[PDB]
Order: sequence, then C-alpha cells, then structure tokens
Amino acid sequence: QVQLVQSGAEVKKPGASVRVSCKASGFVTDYFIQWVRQAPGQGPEWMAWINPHNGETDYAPKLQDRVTVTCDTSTNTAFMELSRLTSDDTALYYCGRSGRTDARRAPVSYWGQGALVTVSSASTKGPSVFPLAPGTAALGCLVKDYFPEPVTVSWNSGALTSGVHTFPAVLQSSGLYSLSSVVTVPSSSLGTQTYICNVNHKPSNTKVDKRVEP
Amino acid sequence: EIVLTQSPGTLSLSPGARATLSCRASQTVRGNYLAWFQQKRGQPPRLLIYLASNRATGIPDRFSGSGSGTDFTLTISRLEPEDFAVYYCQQYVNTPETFGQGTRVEIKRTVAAPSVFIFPPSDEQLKSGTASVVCLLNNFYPREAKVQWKVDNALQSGNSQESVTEQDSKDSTYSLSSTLTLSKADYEKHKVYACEVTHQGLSSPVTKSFNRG
Repeated sequence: QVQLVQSGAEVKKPGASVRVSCKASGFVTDYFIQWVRQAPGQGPEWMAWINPHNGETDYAPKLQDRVTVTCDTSTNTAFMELSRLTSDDTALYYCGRSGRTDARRAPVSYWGQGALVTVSSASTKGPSVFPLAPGTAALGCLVKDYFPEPVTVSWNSGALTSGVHTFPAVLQSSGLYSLSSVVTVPSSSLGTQTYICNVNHKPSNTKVDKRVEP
Repeated sequence: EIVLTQSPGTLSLSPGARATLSCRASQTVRGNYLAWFQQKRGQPPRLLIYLASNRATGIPDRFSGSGSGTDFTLTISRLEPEDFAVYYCQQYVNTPETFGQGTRVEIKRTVAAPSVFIFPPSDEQLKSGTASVVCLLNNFYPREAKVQWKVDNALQSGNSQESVTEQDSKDSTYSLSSTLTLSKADYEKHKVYACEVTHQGLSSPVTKSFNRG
C-alpha cells in the first residue's frame, strides 16, 4: 500500500550538506511531493514542493539559495538537499504526498516517518550511565554525554513499566545530550527486587545494562 | 509570507467538553486553502481538515472546520481522550505554505502537588571529576513548576537543565527532572545541596536536601 520511506538519521558538521531521500512505494510522477521539517519542541515548517511529473518546484524564500528538491522517476525516489548547514537546521525532515499532479491543490495527506538531521561540531558518542540510588521509593539512571539523539531506556528488560518516567533529553552546553529515567517502587521491594536500566544508543551501537543498588 | 496566529497557546479541558481553536491569517487566504493537522507523541502530523471546512478521509465527524478570509476555527464538539494533542493550521495556497505555531489541548484535572526527590552524584561519576545532582518532581498538575537549586543556601543560576514529560495517559499529571552539573572540584567545596520547588499545589516552596557525605 501507500508508503513514503525516508533515508536514515544523519549527523553533519556545520557548513556541510545533507541529502534526504523519500522513496515512494505503492504509487511518484502521479503526486506532488512536499518537504516539511520540525525542530525538537517546535512546530512544523514548510520547505518545498516538487511536481515529479515535470520537475517544477517551489521553495520557502528563507530556504531558497540553500535548498534543492529533485525526483528520480526510475527509482521512484524524491530528494531534498540542504547546504551550508548550521545547528539552526537540526530537525526531523519529513517528506509528504499531497494531491495528484493533475488535480486541484491539496494539503499533505500522507507523511514519511522523517529523517533526523543533527547539525553539530560533536562526534557520535555513546553515554555514561550512572545510578540514581533510591513507603514509595524513587530510583533511576542518568544517561549522560551521548551524541546524537536518540537513546531508549527500559527497566528489567521491559518487565517493569508501571511508575517509569523517561524524560526528554537536554542538549548540554558541551553539545552532548543527557537524559534521566526514573521509576517509583515500594520501599519494601528494595534489597529484594533487582532494578537494572537497559540503555540502547543505536547511533554508537552502545547497549549498557546498569544495576541500581540502595 | 502569510503569518498564521493560533490561539489560545494552550486549552485545558475535560474529556466530553467542546473545544474551539482559532487561526487568524495576516491576510486573505485565497480559495480558503486552509488545513488543520493533529500531532501526538512523536508522530507525523495527521490531516483533519482541507479547504477550511472539509473533513479528510476517516476523520470522525466530531471535528469541524469553519471560517474564510483571515478568520478560521477548528471545533471539536465532544473531546475524546485521543483528541488531547497539538493542532496546527496551515495555508497551502501562497508560497511559503505556512503553519501556525500550534494550540496544545491538554486534560484539565484537579491540582496535584509534586513529590520531590533529590539524587546525589554516584561514586562512578565522581571518579571522572564531575558531579551531577538530580531533582525529580513526580506526578504534578498543572504543568507550571519552578525549581531553584541551592548550594550552602547560595542560589544557583546557569548550571542546571530540566525537561518535562508528556501528560500521563493514566493520571493526566506531569513530571520534571532537573540536573545541576558541577566539577568534582566545586562539588567538594560545599556541604548542603538542595532543590527548592514552587508549584500551585504547594502552600509554600518545598526544599529537598542532602549533605555531601
């Protein structure tokens, strides 16, 4: 059925270029393809449209000069290139399908999953996982100094879900991220139940299991 | 650029209530090419309304777009718990095809004070020469809260970061984590580490403390 499959997450230094792909399956010269980006904690921002049936494009004037959209008929894939990147460009880059290229104008009805582009002078780097040591008791893991997003945290390999809060990451002034994950448990449970946080940083192929003791 | 101004920024309502969301354009949106999107969690936007008043395919009839010119409204006639989300308007006729800044619709519940917990740095972290001290504010409402770090009763400033969870789907509360980061050198200079929490559910700000040792 209808799918927009985007290329994987990328890290770029300031001044570099990125090209995001948007591979159509289930339908790409039949429909307008659109590009929308979303910075973490911000709203969506429209970038561009292409008519893949004749190569016509429209670009946001702010971010015209730096942006190019193209489409390859043969591989059924559309591309957005953004040049002269700064940390202002760190965003989830969505492609989307709007109306048919022969139809009335329409908004974006089908969205890709987005490609996270992180623009930074930091290098890819797995976290340090530190315990947050403990009748309800709070305990946790501090997942510090990793780059880029994201990291996933589970407890007791996903056995423990009730009372868990995994917080949004903060971007430290070092350019590295830090995140906490906490859980509230019965105080009587301590020194009977073992608590291990399971941290996965896919981007650095890092898995840490950290036991939290009283 | 057509600028879209949505209001309010935040709407706190009971499930079952009517919600009215406004989108004002800085100029006429020709053809009424005004769309409404819903966004939840970490998902792409979902189209609700096109041409200002037309429900997209498989969108329930409790959603209603109206207006024309510079003045548009999304009404949700009866809020189901899945409708608490961010709503963006967008004009899709004039380049650039601008979005509004979003209205957040959040569940209105009774006031709940945070439960506050403070975590000293681990010995594992101190071995590497930095001290992260963490303050947890657990399961509070409303979202508005203030953390003040103190070190021997001196107010801190510029050396902490915090983040807030999404509204909990079971109890409609928020939680907040604040981290104070110091060098092991600066940490070892002081005894009393405290986070002071201000919240509508607290009669006065509450402080949670430990002594290094």
